[PDB]
Amino acid sequence: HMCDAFVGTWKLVSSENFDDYMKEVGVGFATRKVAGMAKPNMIISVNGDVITIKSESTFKNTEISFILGQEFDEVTADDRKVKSTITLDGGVLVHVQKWDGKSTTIKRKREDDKLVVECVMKGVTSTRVYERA
Ligand SMILES: COCC1(c2nc(C3CCCC3)c(C)c(-c3ccc(F)cc3)c2-c2nnn[nH]2)CCCC1
Repeated sequence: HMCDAFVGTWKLVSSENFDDYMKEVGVGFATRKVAGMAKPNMIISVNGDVITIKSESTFKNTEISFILGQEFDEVTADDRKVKSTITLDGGVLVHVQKWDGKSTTIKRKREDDKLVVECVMKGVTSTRVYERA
């Protein structure tokens, strides 16, 4: 499956504008500072129709499992309770989180040997780049 290109363990190597994205989302100062220091791993695997994405870090270990197009409840690493839907659109995993009349989108793209992750909240974008670990 086309989704195979995502499978593996990916380690954060660069981040841009993540603090301002986090402010836009509404993340509090202490969480911004501690989460911003971390170099998480993103562990993606597929079993049948179920995709699992784990985030492992000094800050928080999180895991989501989902089927594309099927909404699920997610507690985020900043402790928001959101409703999420993940789809594949033109080779990009598109993750929408909805809560309190707000929305943020996280797009995961394979580019070269990297996983490029674009996070958008209103007018504010952050890009985070992960490489195989
Ligand atoms: C909207 O979600 C964006 C992402 C994410 N969001 C957040 C919140 C702050 C903004 C709202 C959620 C946090 C704290 C982390 C995180 C987790 C552990 C950490 F140790 C550091 C940051 C991660 C993250 N997870 N994995 N890599 N970054 C970035 C790309 C992927 C998921």
